[PDB]
Amino acid sequence: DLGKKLLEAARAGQDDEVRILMANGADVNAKDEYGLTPLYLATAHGHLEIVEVLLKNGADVNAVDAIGFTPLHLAAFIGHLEIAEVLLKHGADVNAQDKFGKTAFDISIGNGNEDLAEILQ
Amino acid sequence: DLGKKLLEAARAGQDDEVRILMANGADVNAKDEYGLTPLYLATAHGHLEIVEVLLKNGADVNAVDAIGFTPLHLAAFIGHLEIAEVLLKHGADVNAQDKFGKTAFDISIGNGNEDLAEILQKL
Amino acid sequence: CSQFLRGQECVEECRVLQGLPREYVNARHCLPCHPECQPQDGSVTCFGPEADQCVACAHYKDPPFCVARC
Amino acid sequence: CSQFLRGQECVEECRVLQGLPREYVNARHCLPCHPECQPQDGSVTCFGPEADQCVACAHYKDPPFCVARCP
Repeated sequence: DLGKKLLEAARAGQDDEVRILMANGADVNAKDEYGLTPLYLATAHGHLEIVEVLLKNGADVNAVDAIGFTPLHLAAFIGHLEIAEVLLKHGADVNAQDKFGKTAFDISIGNGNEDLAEILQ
Repeated sequence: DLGKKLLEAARAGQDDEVRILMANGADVNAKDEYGLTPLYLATAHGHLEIVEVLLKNGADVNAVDAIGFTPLHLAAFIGHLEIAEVLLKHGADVNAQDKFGKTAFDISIGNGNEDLAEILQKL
Repeated sequence: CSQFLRGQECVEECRVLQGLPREYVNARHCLPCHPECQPQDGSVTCFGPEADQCVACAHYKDPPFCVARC
Repeated sequence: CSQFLRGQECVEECRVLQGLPREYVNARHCLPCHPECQPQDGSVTCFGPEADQCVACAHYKDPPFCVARCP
């Protein structure tokens, strides 16, 4: 029950909701309909403060999606500089590879995201 | 005379014609009707050997096109790694900016060439 | 615009994990995946605009391209 | 294909300084400029596929975009 609400809150940028669910013992690493976690979804949707909270409550910073994208991969794909930096400060595996051998850096260059690439060098 | 011939030769990818025209003293930095330069045309059309020859003969590596692209800029744009390397060995200003203030490295990131970007980044 | 561009429209996010057509992002632009890319549910759908850049194919494969008719 | 990809065709080179429609290159793929970019002669035409990535507008500029018409 609580896990579905957390996943949604992470998609929708509902930080007050994320906070109250964590406060009521919601699974910070709950997997959704497709095996994705709150942290990944918050990254996908650019919700910085939410990734901050999820991390402080022990979200798995290197959790992996269908093709082995970690949240850092996704941040690099999209162009989320700040979220990516937060991810780094909290133990994002800077060398992790997806099922194609691509690292976050690879992907930042693929998607023309210069500043991202620049903090992953 | 020899200028237009050298330009057409660089454009079309004719190594021998280029070496000859250089020998007969063609202007290595001749300009075409658009202000372009043999070195530039050679990089555009992906002619490594010709680029190398033009460079051995004192081609200006900092010739700029209509928006301030140097040959290195264009190499980054197209993603010609080997030509970019050859231009770096021969004095290419890596900090040079086009009219929008972009360097070859910026251009490389837009082209998405990881190896060229890498080479340029470490500068 | 300080968020993302979809054409000239300024948008909060691109369609990387949901929504149709699916999108890749390049220098803060939302751009479409090739129409032969199969929309993915546990990851992005593509890496660029072309048919050799899909994660999986909507129809027939023909390495390295996803195509409508083999 | 060791050359440049245009769709499926393996081509010797993309249309960066000549040919129509002009193209920018990404990951060895030839990709089209936005239709509102003015094709350039002494330069490339775009740096990406969108109307805010042209070098010069075919028609009107509505900063930062090239547009067929103003509103």
